Amino acid sequence: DGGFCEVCKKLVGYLDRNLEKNSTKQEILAALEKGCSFLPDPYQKQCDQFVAEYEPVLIEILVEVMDPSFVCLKIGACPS
Ligand SMILES: [Mg+2]
Ligand SMILES: [Mg+2]
Ligand SMILES: [Mg+2]
Repeated sequence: DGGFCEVCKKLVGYLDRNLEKNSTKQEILAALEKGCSFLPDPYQKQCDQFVAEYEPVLIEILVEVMDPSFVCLKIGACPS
């Protein structure tokens, strides 16, 4: 239903900017645990929920691609 689309693009964007493209799954899991704290406060709890719900698919995809619009489309967070 796209309810996490905007927060997905913001948190994957944080990672896209701040993680190397070469990153290990362990490196991405650690970044996912910290990423929501870097978003504006109104997104904080939504981002925590998003990351907990999508963590498995996020780790699988982010080792291959970190573009926010693509990642969020591919995992279903942004249905377009
Ligand atoms: Mg739901
Ligand atoms: Mg802040
Ligand atoms: Mg705070």
